[PDB]
Amino acid sequence: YVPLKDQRNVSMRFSNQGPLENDLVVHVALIAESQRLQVFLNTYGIQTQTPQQVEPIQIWPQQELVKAYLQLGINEKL
Amino acid sequence: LPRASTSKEVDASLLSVVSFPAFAVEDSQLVELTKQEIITKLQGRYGCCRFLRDGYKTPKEDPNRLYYEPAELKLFENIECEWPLFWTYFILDGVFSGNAEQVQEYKEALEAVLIKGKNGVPLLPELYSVPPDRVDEEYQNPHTVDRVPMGKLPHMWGQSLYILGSLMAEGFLAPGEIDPLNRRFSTVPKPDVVVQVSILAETEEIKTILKDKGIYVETIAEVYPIRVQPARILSHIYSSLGCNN
Repeated sequence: YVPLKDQRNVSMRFSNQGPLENDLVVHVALIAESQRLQVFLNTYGIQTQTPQQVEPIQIWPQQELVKAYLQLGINEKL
Repeated sequence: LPRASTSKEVDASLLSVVSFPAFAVEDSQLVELTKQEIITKLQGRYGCCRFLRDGYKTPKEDPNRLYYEPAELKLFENIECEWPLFWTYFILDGVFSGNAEQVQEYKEALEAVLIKGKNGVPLLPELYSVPPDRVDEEYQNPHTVDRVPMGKLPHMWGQSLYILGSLMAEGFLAPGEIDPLNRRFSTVPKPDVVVQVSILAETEEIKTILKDKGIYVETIAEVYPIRVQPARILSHIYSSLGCNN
């Protein structure tokens, strides 16, 4: 239980902007697929990056996290 | 590019421009040409020289005197000492893009010229000096007489670059992390660009004349949202950037 004056920076209950406020800013990342598509977009001023230029980072589908979560919580005795 | 300056036929310092720091060069054929030229002209036995006819740290010249007298006939020929900095440049240059065997060759070449000091750690000498006695033989047999270390050797620049190159070669760190700006792709050709040109008439008479021959344009009027003015106004506008009182 928290008072009405304390509900400012709690986790999973209220946002940092206050209870009666909604002004969240979300981030987006632009990533292309192929060199032809990215150069075609750049010809029109659109900026996008090929997947081969983000080598330190990796992009994986949703099933990888599903199988990783499935791996967790295994016990042999029971 | 081929010559460092109008008085110097070649300088070894052009390697830094055309290697790891500040890639600013195109037409890689010239890169290969200058690399081959520096290899064939400035390579020595235990190092390489900065440029032809330098007298720095020589058994002649009366080192306590400056402002060289114009008498460098043969007193500074083929006795240029050495500089392993440009040698330790080559290992980084090779390991940078795609070269591996040259990296091994340069590493094995430079491991022979190292000096072990306190605690048994690598140390890079500044230069090796020709002995003051064996000078006549070198004039007839260049790059044959052994040399001796001389001068200061807490060379932080060379040691730092060498240890950075060794860490790079060990594979712990990727080449794309040192330069997040991606300066490694300066040799990628650009096909072509398309230029857009707009035509406008100053007065109604000019527009009528252009339309007479079949050319359709517009005057300075009718495009009120946009404006046109000479570039001297633009320069006078630029004359106010970064002004502090």
